[PDB]
Amino acid sequence: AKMAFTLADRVTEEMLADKAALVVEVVEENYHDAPIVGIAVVNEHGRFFLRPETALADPQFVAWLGDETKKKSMFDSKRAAVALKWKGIELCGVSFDLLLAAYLLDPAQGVDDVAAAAKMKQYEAVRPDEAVYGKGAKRAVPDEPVLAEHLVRKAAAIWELERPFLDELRRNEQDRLLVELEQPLSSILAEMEFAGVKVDTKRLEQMGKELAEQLGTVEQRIYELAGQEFNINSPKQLGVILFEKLQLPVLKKTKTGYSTSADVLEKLAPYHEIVENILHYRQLGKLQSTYIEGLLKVVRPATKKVHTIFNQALTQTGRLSSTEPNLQNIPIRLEEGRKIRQAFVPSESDWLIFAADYSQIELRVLAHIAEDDNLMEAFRRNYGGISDYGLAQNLNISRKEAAEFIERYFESFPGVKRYMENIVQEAKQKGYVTTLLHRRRYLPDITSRNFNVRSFAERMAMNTPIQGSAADIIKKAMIDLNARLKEERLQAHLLLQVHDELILEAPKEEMERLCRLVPEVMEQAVTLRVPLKVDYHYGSTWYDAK
DNA sequence: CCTGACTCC
DNA sequence: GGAGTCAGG
Repeated sequence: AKMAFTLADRVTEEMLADKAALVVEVVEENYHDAPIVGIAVVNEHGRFFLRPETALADPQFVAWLGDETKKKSMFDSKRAAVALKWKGIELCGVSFDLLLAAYLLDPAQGVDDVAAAAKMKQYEAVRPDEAVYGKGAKRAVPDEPVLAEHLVRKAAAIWELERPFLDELRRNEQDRLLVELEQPLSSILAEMEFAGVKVDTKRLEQMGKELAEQLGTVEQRIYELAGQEFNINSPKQLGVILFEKLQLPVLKKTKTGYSTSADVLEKLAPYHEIVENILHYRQLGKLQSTYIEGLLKVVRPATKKVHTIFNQALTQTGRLSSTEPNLQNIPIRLEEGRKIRQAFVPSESDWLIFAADYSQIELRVLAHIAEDDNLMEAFRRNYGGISDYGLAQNLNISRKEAAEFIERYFESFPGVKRYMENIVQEAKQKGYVTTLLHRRRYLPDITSRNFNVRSFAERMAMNTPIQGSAADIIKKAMIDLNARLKEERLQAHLLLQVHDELILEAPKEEMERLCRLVPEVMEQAVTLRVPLKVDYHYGSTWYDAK
């Protein structure tokens, strides 16, 4: 463990080379408006650590950061890019992201620091972040020399690992997936996250006031029906009320006790009316805790904006996730919760929200992959590896009739049946399944002798190519869309992606254009054997974009 | 801290 | 099938 570097006091010309590994260290998990604690640069000329107060106020270093012809290899470049946006600095020229490279090679490793990526190539001259910063309340930036060494070691690791990772991606036919899709998408997501979405806090607070009143009412009604006060938000206490006091049938247990899941409670409605009230209560309580209170807590008060983080290197299928706040699970199915969307508004006066969604993209993808004539034919003119049991439990119908449904289904769509058979056999033979744009998921459990383990892996084999291909497509569509927006000099920009949906805001005068541009681009992102279809709506709030 | 509840795709 | 957050414990 011997590695020389310069702890620099000022920026020098040799630090500004046209190819470098760059570390812009942000220690907080949520990098919005978070401190940059240190910088490291490794390039042909040497290894350098820079204090951010120095480097970020240096016009030549800022210039270098923003120069796209000066190429940087990084790890989680979006964290750096956004943290620098909050410092009013533009980051360009990112040509390699070790995080996204590691993610494509194997999503299951859950790589989230340089040390874990390095482990994939047996590179061990770098420590884990957790080792250096510590955890929980003990989390702290160490003394400068210890910090400096770590940052330089991380940059040095990125320097040496770039070619080995690129080499393996290319052997996997995933190099273009990294360079032409994930990496450009990363810059787009950074834009969306920094832009944020404006919230109508006056409206959200008034909703919370009315909701608190309504919860109280429902709560007292439940106690009345139960004959006793108890904590409705405790499945344990609730279980005692339902299955001991009221002596309702026990339909399901889990490892900790009686199940009070929504499915179960719905099936108990013919026994006691309290179960319908309880389901209602738990819905309203989630609205209050999460979409009123939890959302207000993360609103930046001066701008009334919320800034999510789209985790690009987390899910096993290639989807994004959204955290702090999650803006990909805002209520829509019940009118009571859907009204939450009235609180999401345009960031400027006389702008509107525009929302466009793919219709049944996973079913069109299945049609394409399976080349099922009947299914493809229908699309030119169901989501349930569900079993007869799950289907019956889902539809609250006869398990015998459920079995007949699934049977009839594969009779009618023999291409889909063939596909399900073939993809499982392929997974067993190769050890992984792949998506349309060459995303991979490894399934080492697929030949387990244990029924449950094997079966879960077989269902992943069936679903991942479908769900992950749909992810591939919308990602490409975002890249295509952004470009067309910039070409036409539109002010419209993306705010959110919700898996098979894109949400934008824009001057009212641009709706007409977007109504043609967004759907076309999204539909023409890839050519399948069936058409892609997109629906679109716009309005004064997200609610009204329906 | 995990579990089980609600939320979305 | 894929996700995140919350209260309770």
